[PDB]
Amino acid sequence: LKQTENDLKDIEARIKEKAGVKESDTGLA
Amino acid sequence: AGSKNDEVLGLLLPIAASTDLPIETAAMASLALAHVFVGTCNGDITTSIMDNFLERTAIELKTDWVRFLALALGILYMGQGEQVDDVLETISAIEHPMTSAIEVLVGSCAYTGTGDVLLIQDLLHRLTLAYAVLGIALIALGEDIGKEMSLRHFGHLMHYGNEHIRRMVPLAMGIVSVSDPQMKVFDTLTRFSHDADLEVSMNSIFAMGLCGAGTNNARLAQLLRQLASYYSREQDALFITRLAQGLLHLGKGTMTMDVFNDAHVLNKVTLASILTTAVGLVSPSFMLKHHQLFYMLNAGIRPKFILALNDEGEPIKVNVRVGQPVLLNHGERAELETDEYISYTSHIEGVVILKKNPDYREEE
Amino acid sequence: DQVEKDAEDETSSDGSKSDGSAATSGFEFSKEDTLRLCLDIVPYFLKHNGEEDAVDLLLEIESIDKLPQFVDENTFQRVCQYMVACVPLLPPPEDVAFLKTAYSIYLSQNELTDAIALAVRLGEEDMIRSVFDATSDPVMHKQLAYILAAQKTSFEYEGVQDIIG
Amino acid sequence: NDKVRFIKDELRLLQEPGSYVGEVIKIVSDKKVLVKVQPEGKYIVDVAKDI
Amino acid sequence: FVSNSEILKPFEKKQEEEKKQLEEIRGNPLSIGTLEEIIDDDHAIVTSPTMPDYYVSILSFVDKELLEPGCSVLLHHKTMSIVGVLQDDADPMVSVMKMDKSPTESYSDIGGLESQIQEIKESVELPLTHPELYEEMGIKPPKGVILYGAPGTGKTLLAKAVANQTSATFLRIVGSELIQKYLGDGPRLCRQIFKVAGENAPSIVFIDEIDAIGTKRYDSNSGGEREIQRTMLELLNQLDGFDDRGDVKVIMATNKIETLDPALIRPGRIDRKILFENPDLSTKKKILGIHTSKMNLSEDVNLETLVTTKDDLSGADIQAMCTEAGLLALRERRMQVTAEDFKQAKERVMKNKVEENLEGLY
Repeated sequence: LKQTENDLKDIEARIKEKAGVKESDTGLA
Repeated sequence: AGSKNDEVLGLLLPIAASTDLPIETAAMASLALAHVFVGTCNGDITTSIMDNFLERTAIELKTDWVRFLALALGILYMGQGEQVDDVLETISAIEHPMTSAIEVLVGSCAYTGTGDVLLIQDLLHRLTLAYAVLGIALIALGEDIGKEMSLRHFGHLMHYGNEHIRRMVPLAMGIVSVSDPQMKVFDTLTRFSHDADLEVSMNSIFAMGLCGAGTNNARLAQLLRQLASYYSREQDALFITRLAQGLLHLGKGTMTMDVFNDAHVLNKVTLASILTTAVGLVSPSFMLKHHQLFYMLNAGIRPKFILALNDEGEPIKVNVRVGQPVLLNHGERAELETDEYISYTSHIEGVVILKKNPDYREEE
Repeated sequence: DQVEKDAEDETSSDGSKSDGSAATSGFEFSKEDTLRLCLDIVPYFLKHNGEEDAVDLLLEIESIDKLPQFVDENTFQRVCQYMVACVPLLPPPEDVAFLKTAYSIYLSQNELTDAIALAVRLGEEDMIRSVFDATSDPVMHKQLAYILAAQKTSFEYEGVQDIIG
Repeated sequence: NDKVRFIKDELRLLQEPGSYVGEVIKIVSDKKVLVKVQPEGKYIVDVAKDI
Repeated sequence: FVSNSEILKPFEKKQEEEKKQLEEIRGNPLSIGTLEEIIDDDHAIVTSPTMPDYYVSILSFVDKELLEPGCSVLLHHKTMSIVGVLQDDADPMVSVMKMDKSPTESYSDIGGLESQIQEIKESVELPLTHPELYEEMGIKPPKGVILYGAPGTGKTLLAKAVANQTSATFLRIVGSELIQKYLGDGPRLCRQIFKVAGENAPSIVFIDEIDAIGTKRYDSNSGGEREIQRTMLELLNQLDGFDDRGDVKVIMATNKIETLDPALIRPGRIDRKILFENPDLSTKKKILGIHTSKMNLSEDVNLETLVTTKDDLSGADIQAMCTEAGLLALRERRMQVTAEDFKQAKERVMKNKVEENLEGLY
């Protein structure tokens, strides 16, 4: 129950975040 | 147990055949029959139970029934070598993860003793299911090597996120931790008590109570402080903590758990008791049934004893060393006192009939 | 190399209480002539009386002859108790045969001391009859009966209990 | 023919941006290695497929 | 064995597919670095160990509640984002640390120090086993002891021995060596000692020879050095910050107490003052008795004869005597050590140690 919930959350969040930071890093941060 | 009879088995046996659990009820009867006929030889039960499973009688399609017939056979026929093969076919017939663990256990029980590498090794690959983690406990007592690792090893497992691992390790601890302190588990459990959910808190506090059973003051302290710091803040909290205070102080605080004793011998009964309470005692946990099952935990629970007797061999004044409080009269609580004095038969721990040298001949 | 493996590699039990054992009994599993030199190695061990190291090595040779071949003289009692623990205790294979053939020579002149060790743990009737035989004092009897009754299943029940009790 | 080749191998070999000397702190079983590099930072790096 | 392999191979395979899928998302290769500070807007400022600082966003593998300041972490290269968590066991966190988890040395191995043995036992071993006597009366325990004397023979032996008995991590830090010559870095180093302790208890913290950073002067002008006093103060404030009934017992070594602060004693913490002496006849008898077990020797040698010509010496002299004696026996090519050999050896070391002399009989 819990183990599956944590991993899905972490993959799901991470992909959105990874897209947002890379966007803010454009410029050269 | 100790006065097993066929007559009740004959009466109970066709009602078990009727089998659905909410009515005739006798699907669970299997647990009771197993524990009665532990550790001996009786083919009638083995066969009757074996046919009924293999056939697939009545409403056999309930999971709980497949569990009951599997376990019943294994429990009853402890130490019966060849005979045991019959039981192995039924258990083997419906595969599970509980079952890969149980192959080594039936072999322990049947072939007599444990001492070999294989059986610790075969479980160790699965661990790194509930029944599998439980199983190191039962195995390790024959392994010269095995016992020291057990305490580290399940310490790790409690912390494991997944919910199942979290329910099953505390019960194991509730038995263990009345003679084996482990710092890591007790410190963790405090945070997990308010982790994210009502059910986990139920189980945590209950768990602290089992572990605390019969052991009070001293080295217990880090676990003891957590218990005092809860009493109520809700009506669910009041209820659970109160039940914990009875567990903590069960048998006036001076009761113990041993699955192996000082008189160099194991008990088949004690393996079966733990096994049977595990199928039950699930009311405030996963695998929900009903409240009454808690009581099966009792069979395991032993008063502490070193019993001195003098040269009468039946109650008589005799003294052996101080406790924590003075030198003792017979039947007076304390455990593990070796003495100077010479036995009739064998100086060790346990009930001892004692004799004193004529140079300081005494009743003591 | 020959005797260790031959003992493992049979589907039957092992363990006897025989005046015959030779590690070759019934069907052959050792050569007669090989056996007799091995028999010569034992009265060295018997003369040494350092039996704790001795039983372990003996166990490694995995040969049943040596334990009873050792006992035919000398102070039984202490030594026989040390041997009785060593055999189950040390190797990760359960071993029990060495003690039981050794017991057969032991039963002739008896001994209460060794009998207690085998009698707990194994639970075997002959051993329990021998602790009893020696005991003629109901007080000593009562201490034996305490340690025996922690071996629960066997001692629990009618067809044994009350008939003993 | 060999001589022509020898000189050529040197000319290629000597063109490099240099490799850093570092120390394995400890081995990781996902086929990563932890190295504390002498003049650089600490990095966890991907061992060679063939090592 | 056979049973594991049958299960193992199909079980392994599902895990690997999942494991591959994980591995792709998270990337490689990575820099390792250390968290500077952890921020709850899901950011982090991090200290990269190449030097510079980058205000980075967390990539979700862990939350900021499953993270602590100063944890070791996996950093990418994008701006050095936090890919994943890593353990701090491997990556440095030490000053000068010998870790000896459950040491070889024991009371049995260093003979009869029995009177000294008894003191250290009631202060250091007894709380850890039994909080209960302290709790029932309702008194605080000693959480520190001081060992005075010379090391190798007194201070070192008792402290190794006791840790082994309690099954606690023995940490020796050399006080002086921190005595670093740049302003400011003693105080960092003290922080790392206390940081490791709280993470990794039960522990015995042994601070050797606090008399270079242990100074406290009377000045900081006129040849006064300000760092030395600062370090002494950071050390003191953490020590007084830590209090335990059986998680940490502190053993000190030092040979002057009037270079130390009266708040680094802190009366109500350091109650115990254990000091080495030269042993009694009986305890000397025991030190001899153990060491001769290990020899092959003549039977003209006695423990009794050896005692009478002794004037009370350390256990180290007795050890030294045995090595010197065997060397004259091996030189004469033989393994028998006479009463004369041990006697020649004893006289000789005693003579080298007792370089100052004073007539005491008059």
